[PDB]
Amino acid sequence: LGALRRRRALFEKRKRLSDYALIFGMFGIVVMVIETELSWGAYDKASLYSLALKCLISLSTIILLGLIIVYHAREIQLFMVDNGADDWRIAMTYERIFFICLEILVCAIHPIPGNYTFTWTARLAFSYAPSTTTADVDIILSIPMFLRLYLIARVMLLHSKLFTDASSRSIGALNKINFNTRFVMKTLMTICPGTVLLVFSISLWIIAAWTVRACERYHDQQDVTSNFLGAMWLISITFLSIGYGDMVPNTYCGKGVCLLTGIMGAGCTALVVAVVARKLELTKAEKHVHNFMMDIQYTKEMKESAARVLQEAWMFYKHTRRKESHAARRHQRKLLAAINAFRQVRLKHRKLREQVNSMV
Amino acid sequence: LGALRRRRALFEKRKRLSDYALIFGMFGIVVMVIETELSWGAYDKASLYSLALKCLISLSTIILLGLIIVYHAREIQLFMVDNGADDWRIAMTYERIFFICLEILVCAIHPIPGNYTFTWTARLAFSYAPSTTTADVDIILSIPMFLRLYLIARVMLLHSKLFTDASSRSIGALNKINFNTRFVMKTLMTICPGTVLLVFSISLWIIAAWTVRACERYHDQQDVTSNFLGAMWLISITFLSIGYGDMVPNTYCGKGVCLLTGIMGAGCTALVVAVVARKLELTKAEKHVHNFMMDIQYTKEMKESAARVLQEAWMFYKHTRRKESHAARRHQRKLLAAINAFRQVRLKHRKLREQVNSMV
Amino acid sequence: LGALRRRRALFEKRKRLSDYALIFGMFGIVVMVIETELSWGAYDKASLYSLALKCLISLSTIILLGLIIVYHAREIQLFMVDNGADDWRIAMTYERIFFICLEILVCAIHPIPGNYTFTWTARLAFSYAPSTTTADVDIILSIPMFLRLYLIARVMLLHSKLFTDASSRSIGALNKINFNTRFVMKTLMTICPGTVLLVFSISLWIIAAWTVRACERYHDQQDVTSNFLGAMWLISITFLSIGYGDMVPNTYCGKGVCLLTGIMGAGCTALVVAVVARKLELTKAEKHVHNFMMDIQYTKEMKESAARVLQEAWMFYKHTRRKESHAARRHQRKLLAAINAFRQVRLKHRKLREQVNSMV
Amino acid sequence: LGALRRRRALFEKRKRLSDYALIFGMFGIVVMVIETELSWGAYDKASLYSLALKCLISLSTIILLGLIIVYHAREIQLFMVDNGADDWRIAMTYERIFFICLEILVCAIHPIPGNYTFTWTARLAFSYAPSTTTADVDIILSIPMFLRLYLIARVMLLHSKLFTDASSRSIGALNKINFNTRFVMKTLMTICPGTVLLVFSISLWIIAAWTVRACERYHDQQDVTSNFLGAMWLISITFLSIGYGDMVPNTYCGKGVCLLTGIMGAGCTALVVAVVARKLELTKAEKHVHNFMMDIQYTKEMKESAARVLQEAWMFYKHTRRKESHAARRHQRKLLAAINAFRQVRLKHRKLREQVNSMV
Amino acid sequence: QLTEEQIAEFKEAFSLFDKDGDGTITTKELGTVMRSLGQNPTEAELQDMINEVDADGNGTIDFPEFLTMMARKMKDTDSEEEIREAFRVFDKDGNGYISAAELRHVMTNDEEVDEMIREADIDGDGQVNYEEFVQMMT
Amino acid sequence: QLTEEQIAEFKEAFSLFDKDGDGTITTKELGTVMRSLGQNPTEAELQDMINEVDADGNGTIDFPEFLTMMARKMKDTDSEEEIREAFRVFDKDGNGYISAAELRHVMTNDEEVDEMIREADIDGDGQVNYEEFVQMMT
Amino acid sequence: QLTEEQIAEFKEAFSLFDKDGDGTITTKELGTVMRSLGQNPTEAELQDMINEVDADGNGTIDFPEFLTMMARKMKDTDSEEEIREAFRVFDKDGNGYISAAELRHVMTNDEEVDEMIREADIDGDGQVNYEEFVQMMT
Amino acid sequence: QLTEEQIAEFKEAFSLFDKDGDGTITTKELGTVMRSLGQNPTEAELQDMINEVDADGNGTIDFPEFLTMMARKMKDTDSEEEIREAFRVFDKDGNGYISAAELRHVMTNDEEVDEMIREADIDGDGQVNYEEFVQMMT
Ligand SMILES: COc1ccc(S(=O)(=O)Nc2cccc(C(=O)Nc3cccc4nonc34)c2)cc1
Ligand SMILES: [Ca+2]
Ligand SMILES: [Ca+2]
Ligand SMILES: [Ca+2]
Ligand SMILES: [Ca+2]
Ligand SMILES: [Ca+2]
Ligand SMILES: [Ca+2]
Ligand SMILES: [Ca+2]
Ligand SMILES: [Ca+2]
Ligand SMILES: [Ca+2]
Ligand SMILES: [Ca+2]
Ligand SMILES: [Ca+2]
Ligand SMILES: [Ca+2]
Ligand SMILES: [Ca+2]
Ligand SMILES: [Ca+2]
Ligand SMILES: [Ca+2]
Ligand SMILES: [Ca+2]
Ligand SMILES: [K+]
Ligand SMILES: [K+]
Ligand SMILES: [K+]
Ligand SMILES: [K+]
Repeated sequence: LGALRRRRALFEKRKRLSDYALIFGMFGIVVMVIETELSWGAYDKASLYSLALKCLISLSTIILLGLIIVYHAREIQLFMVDNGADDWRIAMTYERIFFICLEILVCAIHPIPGNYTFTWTARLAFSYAPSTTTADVDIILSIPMFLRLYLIARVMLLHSKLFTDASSRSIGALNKINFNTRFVMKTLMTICPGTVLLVFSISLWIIAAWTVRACERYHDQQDVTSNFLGAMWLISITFLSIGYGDMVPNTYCGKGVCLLTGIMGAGCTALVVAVVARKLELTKAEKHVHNFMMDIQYTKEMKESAARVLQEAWMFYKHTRRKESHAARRHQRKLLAAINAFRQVRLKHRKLREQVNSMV
Repeated sequence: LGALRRRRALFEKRKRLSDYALIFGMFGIVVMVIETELSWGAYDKASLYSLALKCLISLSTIILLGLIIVYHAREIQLFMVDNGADDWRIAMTYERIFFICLEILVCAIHPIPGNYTFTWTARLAFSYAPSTTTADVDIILSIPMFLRLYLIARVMLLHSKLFTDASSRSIGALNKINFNTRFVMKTLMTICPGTVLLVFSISLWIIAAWTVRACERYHDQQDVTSNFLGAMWLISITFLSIGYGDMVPNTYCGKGVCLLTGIMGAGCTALVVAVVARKLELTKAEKHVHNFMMDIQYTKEMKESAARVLQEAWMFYKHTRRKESHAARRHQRKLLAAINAFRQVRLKHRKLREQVNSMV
Repeated sequence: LGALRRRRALFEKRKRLSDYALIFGMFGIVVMVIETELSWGAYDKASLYSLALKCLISLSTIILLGLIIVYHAREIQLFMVDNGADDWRIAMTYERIFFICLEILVCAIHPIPGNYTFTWTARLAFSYAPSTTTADVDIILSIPMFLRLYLIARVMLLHSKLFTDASSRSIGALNKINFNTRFVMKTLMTICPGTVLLVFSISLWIIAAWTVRACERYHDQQDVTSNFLGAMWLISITFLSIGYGDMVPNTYCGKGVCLLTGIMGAGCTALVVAVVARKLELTKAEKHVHNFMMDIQYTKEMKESAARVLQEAWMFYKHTRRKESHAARRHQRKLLAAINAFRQVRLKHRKLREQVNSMV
Repeated sequence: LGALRRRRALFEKRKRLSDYALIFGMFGIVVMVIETELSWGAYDKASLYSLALKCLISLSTIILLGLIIVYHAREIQLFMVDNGADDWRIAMTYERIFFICLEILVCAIHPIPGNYTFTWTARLAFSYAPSTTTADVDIILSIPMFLRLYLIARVMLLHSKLFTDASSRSIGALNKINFNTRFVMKTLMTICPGTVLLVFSISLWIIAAWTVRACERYHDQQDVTSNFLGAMWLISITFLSIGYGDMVPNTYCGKGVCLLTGIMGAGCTALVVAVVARKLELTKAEKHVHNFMMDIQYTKEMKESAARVLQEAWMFYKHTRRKESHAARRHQRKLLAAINAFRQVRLKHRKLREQVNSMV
Repeated sequence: QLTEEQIAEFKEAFSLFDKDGDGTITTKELGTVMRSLGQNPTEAELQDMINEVDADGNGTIDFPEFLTMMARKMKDTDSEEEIREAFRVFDKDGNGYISAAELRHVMTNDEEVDEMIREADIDGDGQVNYEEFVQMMT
Repeated sequence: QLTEEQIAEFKEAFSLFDKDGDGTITTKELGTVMRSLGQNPTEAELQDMINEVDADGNGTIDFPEFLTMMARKMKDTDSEEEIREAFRVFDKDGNGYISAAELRHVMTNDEEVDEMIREADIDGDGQVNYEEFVQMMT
Repeated sequence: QLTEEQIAEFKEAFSLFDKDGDGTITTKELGTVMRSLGQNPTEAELQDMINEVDADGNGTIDFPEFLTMMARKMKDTDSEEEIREAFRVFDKDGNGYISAAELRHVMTNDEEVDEMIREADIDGDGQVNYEEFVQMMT
Repeated sequence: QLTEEQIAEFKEAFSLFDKDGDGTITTKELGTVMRSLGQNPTEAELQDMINEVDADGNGTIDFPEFLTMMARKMKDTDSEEEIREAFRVFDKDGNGYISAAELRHVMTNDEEVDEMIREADIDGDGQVNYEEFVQMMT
């Protein structure tokens, strides 16, 4: 009982630190977007507004790094409490240190205050004419800022009900299930697949479109693929694997984003196919009700088709006995057609009965 | 028994009002198409013919709004009779009022009589040259008129046999099933998937093609993508995700229709895959007959292959005893080949027997 | 016994007439291809060679029509013998007459001898420049000659073993199965799907490529899409839904063939997906062997991981008792890693045991 | 026992020869790539460096042919030992000789030392302007050198654990399983499908890109599709079936490589779909945990919904008894909403119970 | 009364369960129909369901009782069934009588519950039953 | 008579059911084949379907009887089986005899049915049997 | 001690197994829950796993014992269970006692194993038991 | 003789069937392994397949007998099993002895078969047995 209290008090701190890290990461990304958009036309990179906004980004990044460090300290304490260790060096393996350094590196890339520039040259598309420019260096540090979206997955995993619930944890432990983020992803894809597939793709559509526009606004004097509704058209027709061609990227960054978009679209067609195939299958009760309704329908059709068979047979007999030939032949043709129809409905009814018997 | 009579008398009125609303909505759409096509070349937007046709559209829209209101009044009365209420204010929730207003807004968008114009500017494709025009305002009200096709789904649901039949209603309610339009869609996709997929896509092909042509005939002095068989080519190669490029939309409306076409094509490839996968599977009786036929075939093959094995073995023995070598090695090779073939057919027969035993 | 002899003697005649009709149809198509290819450059449409070749096509078409008529007479006699009729008018329904007329019309379209021309105007692609020509009328009659390939399906169905075999027919009728061409297609797709999908698509590749080249050689002064290896490139990138764009059809015929190619490619991706999904599944005999091998592997891994756990635990204990700290901490870390690895392999073994138990 | 030791010694010799053949084949391919890259700009085809590198390729090819011959001799000896033959002519069938000759021909194609050239003409894309160059003949022999990658499959099959293990071979023999390379491919695709699909495609990406660049550097004065990152862009957008169009091959070799890339991309979409569909499914141990958690959730929801039903019913009763109307109607609406919500949650709980009973 | 078409449709629905045509729906016929629908009903539950609409208590459902059941089942939501299910899930102990303890427990998901008990206990037996619950709900 | 190839194929089809080679298809062998085909025939139904072509009534199918069964089963549709099934579904009561009540009932899905009964009752027993049904059909 | 929220959640988890609410988890209730989870535990294995945390040996799990079981089960990996499983797979003969032969055999997948045995036999009974194994592990 | 690695691998394969480690594979252990592989062997077939390699006839497979079985099973195709299966399918009557009638019948799928019989009957008993079949095959 001396371990459960500490473990819960550390679960709460870990969750709160994840929440705050997500808040500060998203604030940094949003201010980066605002500053990148404004510094193009509203003011220049030497203005005091740019200095203030980049100072805000840096001050958010410092606090984010602090929160990441404190989160990892809490997780080290959790490892201590779990595996009954006493020295923190025991918890520090090679993989853990590598992942701590990876998170710190990912979360420490941001536009540093100050004006720096580099010469950017690209080959224009459909004309192959070189175009050079003096682009700022803050654009190769703004794009990596979108890597802070792993905090979203961390927060989703940590806030999930069955991750922290005592009863859910016990039931998972009896069945030896690991509650990693893949289990959460699978449960989401089996509960609400359409909602996940519609949020995860329309939230990445805007990100890819903004990345393409930001990368290509330096080599675009026509406002064709450096316009937001143009970049968002390019990315959509790349994701859907249409690829018209009138808007093809000029730069390596735009081409890379379009390649990544194409890869993810080819990986999302598989998800769409799986979801659609699982959404057409009839539920067991629905299939039983449908089979019962079709059984009633086939019995009614069989009754009326047998009635028609006898009606046509008698009409043919009456016309034959009435010393008539042409109408007798017409009604013999109708009798043959009625017999064929009766055979068809009988076969359909038998197939339905076989399916029902196999199901039950 | 005092409620069943009223409920049936209201079911009939509800169905009749749905039928009339569909009739008037389709009449409005058809007259809109006729007037849009004629006012381009036959006459001008100031002519009396245009005034007469737009008056016809407006008079159809007024009656459609009246029928929608009366249908919702009948549905309110049905709610009263079902849940045993007495005051109609009880039936009026927030969602119901929102949906009533949504239907009224959707069904009240039509070309108002009179000449109104707005300046439309677009960036031409593959040349990026701006093109401005004085386009009429009736084209941004004609395109939304295709939203009246939800009345088609409403009529299909209301006219369905199992929605109104007392027998089907009893059987479904015994199994606790909701008879919404998704159940109808699933039953259609499991009974006649090809017919539904061929009607729902070739009827939307014409609609998308007409929308593209109508939107882009204002910025097309070459009759390339403003020709009906050209718009119908563009839409088809977008839906199939080919996307050649020679016909890429100029305007935002054409680009939006092409994006919607691409999305629906990427969603219909999943339906095609599911339907094809469900149409290749052999039914139980067909699989049993096929397995029986293959069992007979494999038994015949095994008989003839054992015969060949013994024939080759004896021929090799006879040539060996006949003081011959070259024919002896030829027939030893043939005997080894015959033994391998016999092993292959025996393994195939064993696999077939295992499959039959697992199935039965 | 007086009906079985007649029925078999008519089955044989029906099969022979189908064979001869296929022979003459393919001969007509081949001579059409030869004449179309030669009359472009080798000679002109007024030459005697063209007259001779078109006379050969016409004389093959006359015999094909005769064979179709005789085949339908034999099928009428088969209907007589089956349904015990006596007057041939009884067998002549509306559908049968419609299909007889449809086959005769399909098989009577061929290049008539004589020179006739019509003015063909097309809009060139990527330049929208009109191009007019005086094209022969024999090209709108040569392309429909590829509709004679239904005789291929008829011959495949009539020559199939289970269609005419007495035992196969008895077993099929005992299970109430119709031996139509869809059953044959399904059995082919379940026996040899790759072979069918590779023959039916590479034989239509040549047909579509030749049709595109034949239709577009009249409006192509650059030998770009009127070259056989260029048309065969266009058709291949359309079928695979790549659609580069450098070769986009000029004429309505080329565009229609490319649309049909795109549709069939979007319908064949579904077949490819189904075949691949059915070809990755492990059979029961393979799955049992794989599970046994993995069981042996997991037992060996579990043995060695328990050995490592005890080895590391003892090394840590020995270093602790040896008044050492740094190596004791290193070996405690190694012991924790070994315990985690042992847990992982134990969980994998338990999952394998659960899967084996569920399968058996 | 006199055959087992010989069979194992020949297994070991066969495996070692396969390893050495793979080593020498890969060395030849690597030196071919180095020489092809260097001879473009670093030196010319008449230099002594080119002579030395091509002599190295030839000396690797001679040793590779020797190793292939010795490997086939070892297989002949294995056939002798297996089928108890005495004369090696017994083992030399037609298929075996054909495959020996095929491997020797495939492994004997390499750049012969010496300067030989041929005139290469191609039609440029999007301009259709002919371009002629005096290209070396060593480029039509370098590209076929990538066919030596079948040694990779041979080494993977021969080194596989279950191919040579005695216990695995015995277990496979009891179940009559053939240990061909298709079984190995299926086991790999069922154990680690993502890793195989990510190695086999990102290792062919560089091969196709290098082939395109090598073939088209002779007809590219703009360094657009003859640049490695440009060829690797073209191949990637062809594999994903986007096909922009700005980079479309000029020569027949580039077009053929792009056609093969498109075919393999259309065949790999099926593998992606199958893998993704098999990776979304929840295993039994996860399905049971998920169902238990959702059952607990639904019971809690039912409790709170019944609480709301009674609370709203009592509030409505109290407001009715308190001579109030507006609040009475509002709370009656709330009670009806609560009853509907309770019905919905009860229905979904019943559906969960039905699903649990069906799977258990 | 009901029109001819309604009577014909409801007689067809009745004959769905009435296989032998004797005019009454024996519990065995309802059981076999629900088995054909994929359900697995116990005899106790079947009997409980068949006396839900059995007005005369004879143990079988004739045409008028079936008409009442249809007039209560044709609507999208049946208030009586939902009220009964709510009362059932209120009764944790399953004895058919909800005391103040269960109500106080389920309200927490003092004066108000006391007023509810006071105004719901029509017979003054110190507890709440099904008839009191349906009286308070309506 | 039948040629050598036809009789050979039909003998092979006969031996496909005749495992023991005694020349007669016992009902047990037909049931075993039917079970191997995935169907589950009852003994009563199997016996009823084995006397359909059994002309001599010996209880087994010899070669000529099997030839007759094939000669009526090779055709795509046989009028005899469809007529029998129609007569079976006409007889709701299952007694083998259709009276005027069932005829009038199934005709609604007066003078015409009276004429049908009058001209269909060949023996004048007041009711319609299977022989009268097949006489009227042909 | 534990806070109100923790004890409430653990009481809910305890009642998830404790249907009758008597305060003790009998082996039958745990078996029923395990069967509802898809597994099939034998009575012997179930009893063996129920005395693992049963400190007083009364045969049932009270609340404090369940709290101890949770306190050792909440962690991602518990050393006790892994050590026990390793000891179980060490004992090939299944007698509960590992002698030097099995140790030497499993170490091959001389002086070192002798030192291990010498320093692991705390009681000097000539063989290694579970208590000695857990003493050496910690 | 076999090297250390080969004998170790074959001993492991032998112990894969030999659970109890007594050195002999009883038919029960082989049946259990076969059932674990998904197949269902009858006792008669299992005994028949266990005496194929049992040289001494003791009823169990020792290590040398298992080595012989592996030495004839490691190869991709063994002529002995294929010859035995061919002889089995030759003998339609199942009596173990093929007479001239079955040979003449299967050869149609006069002098040649007479020569085959004359040169295949080594003992001159007038009929062909398994030993004569394997003598003629080799
Ligand atoms: C559409 O399915 C996909 C499968 C896997 C992947 S992936 O990201 O793992 N690999 C990947 C990424 C980008 C380009 C390529 C690429 O062009 N490959 C190839 C080129 C030429 C011949 C090939 N034969 O096989 N692959 C080939 C591959 C993505 C989508
Ligand atoms: Ca009854
Ligand atoms: Ca009653
Ligand atoms: Ca109570
Ligand atoms: Ca009371
Ligand atoms: Ca018999
Ligand atoms: Ca007989
Ligand atoms: Ca009757
Ligand atoms: Ca009679
Ligand atoms: Ca208890
Ligand atoms: Ca206790
Ligand atoms: Ca031991
Ligand atoms: Ca001890
Ligand atoms: Ca043993
Ligand atoms: Ca022995
Ligand atoms: Ca014999
Ligand atoms: Ca003999
Ligand atoms: K595409
Ligand atoms: K494209
Ligand atoms: K495309
Ligand atoms: K394109």
